[PDB]
Parts: sequence; C-alpha cells; structure tokens
Amino acid sequence: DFDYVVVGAGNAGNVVAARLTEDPDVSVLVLEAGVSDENVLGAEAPLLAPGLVPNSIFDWNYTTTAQAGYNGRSIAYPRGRMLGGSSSVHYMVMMRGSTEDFDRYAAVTGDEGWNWDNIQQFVRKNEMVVPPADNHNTSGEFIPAVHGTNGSVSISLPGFPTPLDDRVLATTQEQSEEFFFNPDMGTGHPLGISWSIASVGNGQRSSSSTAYLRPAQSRPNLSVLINAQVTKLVNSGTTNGLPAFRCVEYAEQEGAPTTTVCAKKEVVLSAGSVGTPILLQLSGIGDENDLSSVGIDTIVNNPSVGRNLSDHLLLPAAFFVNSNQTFDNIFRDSSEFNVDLDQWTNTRTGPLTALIANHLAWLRLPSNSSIFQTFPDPAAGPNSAHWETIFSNQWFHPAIPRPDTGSFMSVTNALISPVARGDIKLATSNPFDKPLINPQYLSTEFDIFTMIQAVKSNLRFLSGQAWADFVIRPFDPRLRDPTDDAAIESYIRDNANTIFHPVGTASMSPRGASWGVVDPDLKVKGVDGLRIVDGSILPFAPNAHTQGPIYLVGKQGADLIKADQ
Ligand SMILES: Cc1cc2nc3c(=O)[nH]c(=O)nc-3n(C[C@H](O)[C@H](O)[C@H](O)COP(=O)(O)OP(=O)(O)OC[C@H]3O[C@@H](n4cnc5c(N)ncnc54)[C@H](O)[C@@H]3O)c2cc1C
Repeated sequence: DFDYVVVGAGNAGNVVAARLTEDPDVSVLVLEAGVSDENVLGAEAPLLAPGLVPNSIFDWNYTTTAQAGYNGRSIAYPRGRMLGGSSSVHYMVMMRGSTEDFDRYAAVTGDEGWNWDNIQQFVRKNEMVVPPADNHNTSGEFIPAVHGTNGSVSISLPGFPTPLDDRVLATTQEQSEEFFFNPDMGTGHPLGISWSIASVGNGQRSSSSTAYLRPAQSRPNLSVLINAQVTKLVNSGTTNGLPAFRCVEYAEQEGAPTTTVCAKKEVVLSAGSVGTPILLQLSGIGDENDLSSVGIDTIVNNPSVGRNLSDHLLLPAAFFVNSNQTFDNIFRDSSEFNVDLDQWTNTRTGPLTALIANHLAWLRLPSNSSIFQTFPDPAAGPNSAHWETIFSNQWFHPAIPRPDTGSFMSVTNALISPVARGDIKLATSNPFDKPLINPQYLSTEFDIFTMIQAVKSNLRFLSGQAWADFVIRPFDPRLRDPTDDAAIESYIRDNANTIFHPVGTASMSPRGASWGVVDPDLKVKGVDGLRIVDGSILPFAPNAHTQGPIYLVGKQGADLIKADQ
C-alpha cells in the first residue's frame, strides 16, 4: 500500500502530491471526485474562464442558504470538480497577500514559519515569470526581484491590451491622493493601483495540474484516480494516544459500492474550504449536537469544524461605454468568436488570452471615517485593504446574463476585511447531498457601510477627465447620484454576490488552543495520522485572491510532511 493518500487533486493537493513524490521511495495516491481537465478549451483559453461554472459538469453545484443581508437571495457558490480543482476554473489572477496577513497568521498560531519573511522562499518554488502573449514590454509593470524565475507555475503580465489601460494609468496621475500607482503587490504592500499578474504561460492557463501533476505523471510512485469521491475518513485504530484516521472509503457516484484504501503514514485532506469541513463532519469529526441532529455518531467533538468561514463578498456594476473594442461581442457574435479562436489555436495570441481585468485598486477607508467610532479596524493591519476595485473591458455580473445590446466596462468591488463570519454544516448524513453554506454576508454595519463608500469611490474614479469621452452612464439608474445612500444601499443588497475566495472552515490555531481545527503544522487536533493542506486552514481573509496564498500553504505543507518522515 501507499505512504500517503491525497484527498482532493486541487490547487493545494497537487503541490503535496508532486512534492512528496520527488523522493522515489515515497508513494502517493491522489483521489479526485471530478473528471479530467485534459482538452477542455474553456479551461485552457483565459478569456473563456467565466463561462465554465456554475452550471455544469465541472462544478459541485453548491449554493448558499438564503441571505437576509441580500434581501433573501440564495446565490450560486461555484467550486471546481476536476483535475486541478478550482485552479482549473478560476480567473488566474496572482498575488500573495500583505506582509500583515502573514505576520498575523504567525502571531495567531505562535509559529513564525507562517510569516511574511519565512514564506518568500515558497513564492520562488511556486512560480516563474514568462512573457505575456502579445509579448509587450513589461518594464515598470512589476518588480522582477520580488517574483520567482524558476518555479512551477507560469505567471505573466496581461497578454492582450484593452482601451481601459491608458485611462486607468491617467487616473492614477489625475487622482493620485486617492488612486496612486503600485509597482507590484509582491512587495507585501497591496494598496494602490497595480497591473494584474495571472497564472498564464504561452497564452494559456497554468493550473496546479498542468504545473505539478502532469510533469509528475510518468513517476511510478505517483498514482492519480478520478471519478473517486471520498465518502468517509475511517477511524483505523489508536496511535500516539488518539483515534487514528488513516483509511478512506471512496465511490464513483451515489449508490455505487465503496472501495477502502489505507495510507502507511498520513491521509492529507486537500478538499478545500467547502469539501474539507463537510467530509470531516460525515466521518464524525465536528460539532456533536449538529452531527447527532443528522444521525451521525461523534468520534471527535470539535465545534470549530465548518465555523469561522470568511469570504470576499462581490459587488458588480456595469456602465455603458462609447467604444467598439470591449470584449462583449466575442460572446454574442459567432464570426467574431471563431476568428479569435483561430488566432488563439494557431499562435496563442489575441483576445482569448485576455484577463478578466488588466488593473486592480486596493483601498482603505479614511483614518477618521465615522465607522471607526464603533468598530475596531478589521484590516490585517494599517498597510492593508478594506476593499478592492477590479476594472473589466466588458460586462461582468455573476447573476445577471450579458444584455443583447450595449458595450460595457464593469467596476467590481470585493470586501477584503469583512467583520461577518459564517459556517458550513450538513443538512443530512448522505455524502452525496449538498451542504448548508451560510456566509452571513452584509450581516454587520461595518460591511454595508464599507460597500456604500466603495460605490462613492468608484463614482469619483469614473468622473475623471480620462473617462469623459468613454463612460456614458451606469446600467443601473441607482448608481446615478453618489449622494443618495438609500438608492446605493438598495443596489448593493439586490446585487452583491461572492468573488469565490472562502477560507477558515478548518482554521489553524496554537497546539492546545480551544478554537481551531488543526495545529500550526496542519495536523488535525484530537486525531492521529490526518493532515489538512488547502484553503480551509487560513484563519482570516487575505489581501489577495486566494490561489496565491493557497499555493504557499501547499508548499509549506509539503515541507511540514517531509519533516515528520
Ligand atoms: C469561478 C471561480 C473564480 C475564481 N477566481 C479566482 C482568481 O482569479 N484568482 C485566485 O487566486 N482565486 C480565484 N478563485 C479562488 C481559488 O480558485 C480558490 O480559492 C483555490 O484555488 C482553492 O484551493 P484548494 O486547494 O483549497 O481547493 P480546490 O482547488 O477547490 O480543490 C479541492 C479539490 O478537492 C476535490 N474534492 C472535494 N471533496 C472531495 C472528496 N470528498 N473526494 C474527492 N475529491 C474531493 C474537488 O473536486 C477539487 O478538485 C476562484 C474560484 C472560482 C470557483
């Protein structure tokens, strides 16, 4: 049998599998619930990413419970269900977080190994900078010294330019008190307006399966099974005075017979922020009251399982623009799409290599904001963000289809420092039934107050000279008057959604602490022979879209595992 098993084949799970098998005497089995990523056009051409999920064979098809903060709406909660995990369906944007995120992870676990300086070594293992598809001069768009040159994931500057780029840059000069330029987020200082960097190499997706699992596939000590959903972690004995969890049961689908396999050393859960708590609950590790309400016997009582869920909420907003160079028609006119598909297929250049956004703004509330009279600042620290703004050359909205007429740019906000916390729980003890995902969006005065300010900021930005001949009007007339707080708040609660960055449902904490699910070396508290390496362990939302930090976790976690061999 195998030394390790390998719970999901995702953003962090593929790092662990590929790193452990560098040593030819260590065998790993990866169990992935989903299908192959191989020759899925929508997962290779960057521009086609938004279409892949939610309603599809590549998605788990999760939704949230009804949100009172969103006037009663449930929203889709997409997750990738295939080789590469969510790294095969994401928008490829790459950044690591602020220095304050990592120093706070160190301070709260007691382990200086997490921690901005000590983590930089993994950015170098993790990434290499390669040319943008259009091969433009990237001089002054990032700082080469703070990025990798030899690591596994290919990253680059935007591969196709847009009419927004020069206007964003001119706003950073016209409006520099509020919107100054940031040369590179890799400094650990996220604030300001920076050029996007994305996990794209040679005009296509660089994902965790392309970058780690595929090169490693010729190894005889690595084994990868797809269509293999783990349905139970099995309490396999008692070792080191604790219940041991080194066996798993897996099946192809509901109703099929289950296969049992064991690890000699450890089972590694890399099922992500939704997949990991629910699997623990299904195996009897979680809140005793919740488990017995659904007919499950508790083996380890730990109420932190599935709690402390943080996410970045999303606010979308489209504006009509005077332009024929937006990406909207690629999605409406088949001739145009096919001309750009041909160029992409033959040369890996043109519109299909384009990103969701070429520029990103990371922003704070004023130091004397009235909200601070009743909330302590929820930012990771004074050099970190309250919100983000993302500028796209088309219509972008997760819940409203692109209109048939009009050219658009969109201004999407993400709330980076929420006060809200939610949970993930079981509705039933059937591993094939969907979970109850309740992020509790806009359930605090800080969260709604900040999104109102975010909209006023968006409107000062679009009112600059650079936009005068370009922006015509908002798609939604509630975005016309920046002084009308009632109209703005109505807009936010009818439109806010998610930007897909859940963390925290299996939080790491100090050894012995009375909250958290894992120790700082990522071992499950109250159990022997089980380790968690994915997004679920991060105890706070970072200053980053979450592939960047999650790859660092995948990287320290592989080392943490080797250190106990
Ligand atoms: C539409 C969307 C857009 C996004 N946009 C971006 C972006 O631009 N940039 C960015 O940085 N982040 C983005 N994200 C964030 C990022 O993709 C995730 O935060 C991160 O990749 C997840 O890392 P992971 O290793 O925790 O989980 P995953 O990559 O989700 O992997 C978990 C794996 O576990 C498998 N699994 C789950 N349960 C089981 C089981 N019981 N048995 C077997 N297999 C199982 C899943 O099928 C999956 O393959 C996006 C995500 C989505 C859904």
